[PDB]
Amino acid sequence: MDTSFVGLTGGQIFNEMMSRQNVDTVFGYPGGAILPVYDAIHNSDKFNFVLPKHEQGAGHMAEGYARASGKPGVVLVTSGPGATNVVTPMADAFADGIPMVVFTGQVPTSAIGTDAFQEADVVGISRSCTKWNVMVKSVEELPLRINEAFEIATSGRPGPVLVDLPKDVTAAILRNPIPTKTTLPSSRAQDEFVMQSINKAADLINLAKKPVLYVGAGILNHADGPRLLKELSDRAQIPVTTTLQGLGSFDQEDPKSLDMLGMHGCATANLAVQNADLIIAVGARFDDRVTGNISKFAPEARRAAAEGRGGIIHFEVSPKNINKVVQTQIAVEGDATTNLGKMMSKIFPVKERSEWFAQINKWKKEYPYAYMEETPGSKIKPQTVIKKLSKVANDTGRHVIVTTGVGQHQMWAAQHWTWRNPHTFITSGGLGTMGYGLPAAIGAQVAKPESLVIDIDGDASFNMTLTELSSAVQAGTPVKILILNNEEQGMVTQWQSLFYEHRYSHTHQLNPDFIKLAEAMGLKGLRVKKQEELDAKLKEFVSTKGPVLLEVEVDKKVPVLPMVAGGSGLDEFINFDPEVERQQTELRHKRTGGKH
Amino acid sequence: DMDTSFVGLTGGQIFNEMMSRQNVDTVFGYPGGAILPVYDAIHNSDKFNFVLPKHEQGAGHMAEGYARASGKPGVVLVTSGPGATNVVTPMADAFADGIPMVVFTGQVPTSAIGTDAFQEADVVGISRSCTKWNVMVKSVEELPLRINEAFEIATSGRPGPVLVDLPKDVTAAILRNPIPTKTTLPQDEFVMQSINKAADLINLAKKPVLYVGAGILNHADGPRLLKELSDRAQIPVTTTLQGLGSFDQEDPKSLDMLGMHGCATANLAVQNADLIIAVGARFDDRVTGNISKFAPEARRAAAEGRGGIIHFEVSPKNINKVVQTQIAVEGDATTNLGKMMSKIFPVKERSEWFAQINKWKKEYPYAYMEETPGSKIKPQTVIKKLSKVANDTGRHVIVTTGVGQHQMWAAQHWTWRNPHTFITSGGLGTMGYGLPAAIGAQVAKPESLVIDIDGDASFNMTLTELSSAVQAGTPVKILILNNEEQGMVTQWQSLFYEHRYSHTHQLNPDFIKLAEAMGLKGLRVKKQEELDAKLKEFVSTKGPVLLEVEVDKKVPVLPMVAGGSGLDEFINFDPEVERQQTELRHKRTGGKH
Ligand SMILES: Cc1cc2nc3c(=O)[nH]c(=O)nc-3n(C[C@H](O)[C@H](O)[C@H](O)COP(=O)(O)OP(=O)(O)OC[C@H]3O[C@@H](n4cnc5c(N)ncnc54)[C@H](O)[C@@H]3O)c2cc1C
Ligand SMILES: Cc1cc2nc3c(=O)[nH]c(=O)nc-3n(C[C@H](O)[C@H](O)[C@H](O)COP(=O)(O)OP(=O)(O)OC[C@H]3O[C@@H](n4cnc5c(N)ncnc54)[C@H](O)[C@@H]3O)c2cc1C
Ligand SMILES: COC(=O)c1ccccc1S(=O)(=O)NC(=O)Nc1nc(C)cc(C)n1
Ligand SMILES: COC(=O)c1ccccc1S(=O)(=O)NC(=O)Nc1nc(C)cc(C)n1
Ligand SMILES: CCCOP(=O)(O)OP(=O)(O)O
Ligand SMILES: [K+]
Ligand SMILES: [K+]
Ligand SMILES: [Mg+2]
Ligand SMILES: [Mg+2]
Repeated sequence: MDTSFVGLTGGQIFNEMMSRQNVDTVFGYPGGAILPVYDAIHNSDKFNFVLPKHEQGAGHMAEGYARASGKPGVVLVTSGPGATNVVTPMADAFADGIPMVVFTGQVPTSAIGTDAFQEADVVGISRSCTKWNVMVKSVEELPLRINEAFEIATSGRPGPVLVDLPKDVTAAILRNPIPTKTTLPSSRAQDEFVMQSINKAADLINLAKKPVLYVGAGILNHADGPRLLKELSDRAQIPVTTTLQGLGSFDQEDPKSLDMLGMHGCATANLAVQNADLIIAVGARFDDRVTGNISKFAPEARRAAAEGRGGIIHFEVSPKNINKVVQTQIAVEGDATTNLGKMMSKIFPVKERSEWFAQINKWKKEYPYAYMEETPGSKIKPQTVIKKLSKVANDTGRHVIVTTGVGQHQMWAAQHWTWRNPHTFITSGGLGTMGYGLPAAIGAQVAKPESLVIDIDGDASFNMTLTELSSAVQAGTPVKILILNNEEQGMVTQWQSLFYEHRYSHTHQLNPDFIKLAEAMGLKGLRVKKQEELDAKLKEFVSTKGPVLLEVEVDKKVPVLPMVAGGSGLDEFINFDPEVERQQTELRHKRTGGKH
Repeated sequence: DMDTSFVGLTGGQIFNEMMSRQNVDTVFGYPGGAILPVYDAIHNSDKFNFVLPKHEQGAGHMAEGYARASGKPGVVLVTSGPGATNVVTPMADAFADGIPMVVFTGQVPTSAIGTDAFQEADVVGISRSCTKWNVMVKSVEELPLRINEAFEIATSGRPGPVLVDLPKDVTAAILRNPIPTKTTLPQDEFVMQSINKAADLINLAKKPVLYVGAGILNHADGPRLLKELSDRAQIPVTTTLQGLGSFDQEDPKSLDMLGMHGCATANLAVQNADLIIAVGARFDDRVTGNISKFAPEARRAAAEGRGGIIHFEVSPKNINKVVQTQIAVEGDATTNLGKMMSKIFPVKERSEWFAQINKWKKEYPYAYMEETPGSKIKPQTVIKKLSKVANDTGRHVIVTTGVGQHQMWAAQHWTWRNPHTFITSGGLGTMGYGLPAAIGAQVAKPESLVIDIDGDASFNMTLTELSSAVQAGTPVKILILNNEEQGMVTQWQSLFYEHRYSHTHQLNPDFIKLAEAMGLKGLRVKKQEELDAKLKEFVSTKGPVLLEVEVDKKVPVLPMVAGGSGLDEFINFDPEVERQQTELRHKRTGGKH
């Protein structure tokens, strides 16, 4: 038994457990139900507290913080609307496997189930969007629940967890000693089984003639992931493609880089995947934005599997994602990085793959990320902004972190930025939450105070959570907000152009003056609309001390390409064509009655 | 038998038709991938108007505002995933306050459900505890049916929110086969017995009190029949926060609002009443105070079989849920009041009762520290002044609010006289409700003067909707009582946590520059001398306008009943005590506050 907490309130015990869980930052917003805990963390030296203007912001900040630091993001909000306001961030963290512990205040246990003031069944509401949740029934179990929450959030596939805290529990004084284990954080047959699958994976890899590494976020859940990935890639001469969430795990400057695959992935990455005899999936879940039409996915690997000379190998940590989308030949369970390390010595060094590399190189010259570049008098092109910013940012020599909103700017940031470092791309992929950009950048900056943190946002996405601009000033986070303003919900207008004969239904919102907004919010505001001024503005943007927002007026109705949609296979993509763009433009003006 | 007027139409087009059949004139929403088939079908629709916010939460609260002001259900149309999760707060809010709302959420194709698909969420599971009912349309054939069930459920019994999940493949699907025409178109003695006994118990009451809530506002004749009964039987009327506007506060029988921050007279009358006639109210914990101390005299009158509590409630689940009642009249309150009217004996006077009540009103008025030469503007003063200035316009006035002290002061110091003119978040108490609700109300009543009395912290929650007001053409008047703090929380911290202000002070943006950046006029007032002129220019402005009034900080809302206190054990205002508290606050915060 442990009696060291006897005499303390639940709130004080909460405060105490934070330092035991190595928590240095908490994102939250005060409220009645959670007051006992706030009174306990008042002036606390155990951690920095970050206050947003809206709980959703606290949630996204916590995600960005977790994505940038590798530590779970901690949220502390009140009951009722406080808790319902964090459902989106939880669903978002759940989709992208982000470690987060959400503490929600709750009405007194005696008022639960009486439709009490600011009462919500948060445990019920968040059941499907948390790896686990619970309502603390007594102060005696507060330490146990906190410890279980942190452990569950950061293990297996990371994810969000919620802990409901009744006000009478946090205000209550602990009058009983409690088990020592509940107050302290944290099979040979199985090991042999994993080692057996590792040997099978090695044998299969040593047999491959056209292998491809399909890499995702999982490789970033271990400090040595990128390093071991590169070792394997070099040792067996295997080209590497990453998902949107795997960007930064592999140096794109390396000859063996295939760039991103998927719906809007590089044509070369998609073609390599469709023609590979062996796909080595590492920390990726084969989501529907990556596979294209599943029945058309990886035909050559499927053919090789039927002939027992290839197929798909999957390094997955969660049983839920093993053989959930496609049949795999070998599943290596557990942490990918760890398993890559164990397999390495069994992989035969390869001298070269001239044919495979030659084929891949022909595709690279044939299918670059082409787009309609600037022309005299034309508006600035969004893709051009990303390419230029990437260069300017990288040249500073500083550690760079990029967050984004959801939409075309997001895809263009993914395609045209040159990814080289682990944990430098923080974006909402699974749930695709517009508004993620700003708050995520604020959280990321708190995690890495010395990094140059850039939010490449869209105008519609930015509007969702622009109130957090004042939070950036109050928090002292010198974030660089970039708004690629096309005065439209681009992602949606693109789909409307393609599948709904150019009928833009409610996808054009009236924007506020972003520069005046920035100034009203307390930061520097910059705007650029002329090609000749882009370079200077990007320069000023990056070198400005303090938070700053830069709006770039960009061309409208520009589609993201290449694109694989509907029943198309990864190799049946739409490619950029200047002539077609011009024809589609004319067709658009007619159909919209000249409105767009 | 079978109907074919929809055959050949996509689910989206059917949705468009159903809005017309349901007499929907306004839809609030935000487009997204999964819901595109529907947005395509309503593209340039003349069946109704569309209002676009910057965030789905805005659409939700706008729809609530619309519903509260119009009496019609608020219709929401959003996409799957984040679109759906972003409307959970508004649904929980509507669920708490019984607001009719039909939320349509796009969903990924039925062939993608259960595969952790792009932007997929278990919306039906998430919103279960926040909706009276929800469902996922499995085929286009059942779309007309599900829509009709949704609107019916949302507008029946106690109004509330409902959600209809729409898979993209279902809304894109074309109706091939005809569907039942029925699915395409939109004891009794116990009640009468209760009405009779209720009438008798009332005719026997010596110190009756009408405890009125939002229920009376759910019927067009509610306020009228309430007045009739009040006059006929000469019964004093007190209303909850959600009942404000259902009774003319200019009438001598008005006891004003009761509860945690209700008028002392109202609370005293309730504690001394021998009979409490609860009409469309649910005895929430913000009204009853310490439950065991609630209505002590009514309980005694009940033990002596000469009084007690009569409850006109439409929801059986809310009867005898908080306190045991003697008589329960199930069904619509307004309807049952009309049936009981004749059985009520016309009382000519209640001298003794009204005498006691009148001396309480003279001894316990909404007192507060008024302005002094050189001091800051007082919050309560702004409300009283604006109340008159707004009234003198002669226009129909609708008031919305955020959550906190400004909300309570607005409730207390405004003179309520018209039904459906006070739109505030009470059950869930959602900060940020003010602006989007106002915008929604303005849409419901284009000719009305809509004023949002907000708090600085509350305003910050959803201020992005300012640009939405401009795009929607809603000339809302936004008033911000800026005390640069989370007033209601700092009050509790001052009272229960020895002035330890833990993270209750957020850094505010420049509200005037913000308003201008958003496309509307911005005004600011700091001096007492400019208040009157500013308030006049404020309500006189043609388009949407924002007015920030710098008010005094750390000002407590009184009277107050909290903790284990009874409605009669309230904390009354005292000028000397406020000065002593100010000195204590300074010494404890090192002069910071
Ligand atoms: C507009 C839009 C367009 C998009 N277009 C694309 C596109 O074209 N291409 C694309 O790639 N994505 C795209 N996405 C993102 C996409 O939805 C998915 O979020 C992303 O592809 C998922 O990548 P992931 O599988 O690598 O990561 P996750 O979804 O996080 O999945 C990681 C997988 O790794 C496993 N794993 C986790 N940790 C470990 C560990 N330690 N050891 C071993 N295994 C582990 C997990 O449990 C899981 O199965 C788009 C999103 C949006 C919003
Ligand atoms: C900061 C803050 C402070 C607050 N302070 C106070 C305070 O001091 N005093 C106070 O009064 N409130 C206060 N509240 C509001 C409070 O939480 C409750 O929302 C409000 O008191 C509920 O009033 P109501 O019962 O009238 O309406 P509802 O909560 O909507 O309940 C209505 C009841 O009427 C029934 N009914 C509905 N329609 C009909 C019909 N057609 N026929 C018959 N019955 C029907 C319902 O089903 C239900 O039981 C506060 C809220 C906040 C945010
Ligand atoms: C949050 O409500 C409950 O938890 C809650 C719910 C039902 C009963 C009792 C409580 S309570 O008595 O434990 N706490 C409060 O009532 N708190 C509170 N109330 C107001 C009006 C403003 C602020 C800041 N805090
Ligand atoms: C919303 O997703 C699904 O419903 C969804 C989910 C899984 C599979 C298929 C779909 S889909 O093929 O029926 N629709 C889309 O994929 N839509 C879409 N995708 C993007 C990237 C941007 C926009 C605007 N719409
Ligand atoms: C519970 C919220 C408080 O903050 P806000 O600034 O909105 O209002 P007030 O300060 O009037 O209580
Ligand atoms: K790239
Ligand atoms: K009043
Ligand atoms: Mg845009
Ligand atoms: Mg305030």
